[PDB]
Amino acid sequence: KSEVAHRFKDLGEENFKALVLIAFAQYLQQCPFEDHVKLVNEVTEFAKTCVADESAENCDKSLHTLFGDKLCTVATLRETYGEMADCCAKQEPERNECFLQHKDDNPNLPRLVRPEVDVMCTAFHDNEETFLKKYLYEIARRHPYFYAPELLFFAKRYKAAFTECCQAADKAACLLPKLDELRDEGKASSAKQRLKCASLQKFGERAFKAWAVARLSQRFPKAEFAEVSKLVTDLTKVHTECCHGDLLECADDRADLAKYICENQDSISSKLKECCEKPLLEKSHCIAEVENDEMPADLPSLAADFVESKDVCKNYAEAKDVFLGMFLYEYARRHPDYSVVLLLRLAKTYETTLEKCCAAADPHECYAKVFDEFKPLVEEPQNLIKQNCELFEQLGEYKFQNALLVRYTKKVPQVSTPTLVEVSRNLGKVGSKCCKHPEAKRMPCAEDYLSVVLNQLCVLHEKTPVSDRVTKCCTESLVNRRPCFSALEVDETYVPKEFNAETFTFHADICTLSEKERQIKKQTALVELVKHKPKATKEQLKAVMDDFAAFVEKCCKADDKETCFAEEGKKLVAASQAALG
Ligand SMILES: CCCCCCCCCCCCCC(=O)O
Ligand SMILES: O=C(O)c1cc(I)cc(I)c1I
Ligand SMILES: O=C(O)c1cc(I)cc(I)c1I
Repeated sequence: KSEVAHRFKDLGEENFKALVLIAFAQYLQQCPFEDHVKLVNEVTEFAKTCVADESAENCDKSLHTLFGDKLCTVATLRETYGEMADCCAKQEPERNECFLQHKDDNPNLPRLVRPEVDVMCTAFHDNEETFLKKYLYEIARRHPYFYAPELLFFAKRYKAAFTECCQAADKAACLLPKLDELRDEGKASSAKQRLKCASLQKFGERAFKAWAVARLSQRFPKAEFAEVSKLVTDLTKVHTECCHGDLLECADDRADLAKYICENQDSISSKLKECCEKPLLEKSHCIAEVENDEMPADLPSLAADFVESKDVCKNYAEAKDVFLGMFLYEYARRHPDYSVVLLLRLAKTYETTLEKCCAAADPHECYAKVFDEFKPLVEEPQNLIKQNCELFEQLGEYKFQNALLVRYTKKVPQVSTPTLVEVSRNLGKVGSKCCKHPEAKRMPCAEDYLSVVLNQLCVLHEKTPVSDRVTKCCTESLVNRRPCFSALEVDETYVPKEFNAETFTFHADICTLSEKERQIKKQTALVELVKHKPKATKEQLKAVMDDFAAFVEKCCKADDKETCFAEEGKKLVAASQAALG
């Protein structure tokens, strides 16, 4: 009878308020914080009214209606947001749709700066609620497409870091490494979110469904293809709605399928226990990040149903996709250690083959070498992992990063130096975060990270194209979007830059800089050094890097910094210029 009272009761006053806040923030991104805190109170006083009497006036209205109604209460709506106020003249079906429309994705607001640990902790003390609500409001208005409940999930992890660290003697050493982790986790989570909706739009349902099938069947290797199909179907509807940006429609669609999975739990996965015992607002998130189930191990084989058994072209022509979907389902679940793309890379190969064999005299003997063709497709990413995780051990994260720097700068020297550095730094991290895992969980790991990075890297070329090559892979299918980069070859067309002493003039500042800064500084010159002399051997370059490692010491450990950087520096650039000939 009352949508509001209902949401209140199973959500709770605490979470209800937080969400209302995030909600209004994602829409009225220009209104001040103190302004929303009022709305949230206004709205919460209301809800409480319905919980007491479901019949109380307006409690019968739909949330989409009540919401829109309040939004149109903002007097400065016309002045502040303008065009968006026009929405208030249409009635509900259109109105809400009209709001989702004029919702700015990335509004021009000032970069949020992280205050001093001590000022943070102190602010967290006098008024911890308003402290978090304000930063919640700040993050919200900056990412209006971000799933509220998930945003609320990060919020609490932040309060646990402030609760724990602001009590320690060494606050900074406690707080800082967590704030860095959370930041990088929310960034990753946001990018994937914006990444999923992009794929759904560029390649469409089929590709998305294929993807989902392989991933779903990897997690639930015991569920039957029928169930997987069901879920993959419901799933895609969810992401279509959530992408569209309607909070309520997306919140319910996710709640439903979460209930369906938990009720039919025993028919899906054994590792869904906990997730199903959690509250409404967390079940979904829980399930989505759930672990793989153990595989039947009583499994037959694939060459039996997909390479041998005549009547494959019969079963294939009857329902081309379901058949292929079965292949995936079948192959995926037997390989939780492959990357989803890898699997889609195989399914496609199979599709391609079936299409060039079911149209020949004796098909049975045309596609009997297929599996043999999966071999190279599998080993490429497998070799890449070992190779790169081996090197990451031979050198630290930092020393490893420099290897990539030199490696990629050579591929696309055209790319901006500050870009090559950042990109090269993130790749190193992916390497450290994943190489820690055993062979089994490696490939899936790399895929998770490499996916966002590669996209983030592509979105830039999107605004400032530089290389036709980087542009060729960025546009290609998500399934070829990675092996393409791995295929780039050192650019021989590139014409070396000209010397600029300034770029190789290091004044005694570096001596007093944080590791983050000392590196970025050194690394930036490294890229510049390769852009200048791109034909330097891994040998020639190692040398210059050595004569520079010592140099830094000899001048930031000597009684006359500044003189050492100018006198000794002239010797490096000179000697170096000559070494690299
Ligand atoms: C034209 C030659 C000028 C020499 C410029 C040297 C730039 C090398 C920076 C590389 C620093 C490597 C990092 C490190 O050693 O810790
Ligand atoms: O700017 C971002 O990329 C971003 C996104 C989310 I969602 C959470 C957090 I913290 C951040 I720093
Ligand atoms: O997209 C997901 O990560 C996902 C997966 C399953 I399985 C169930 C639900 I609800 C979700 I939101």
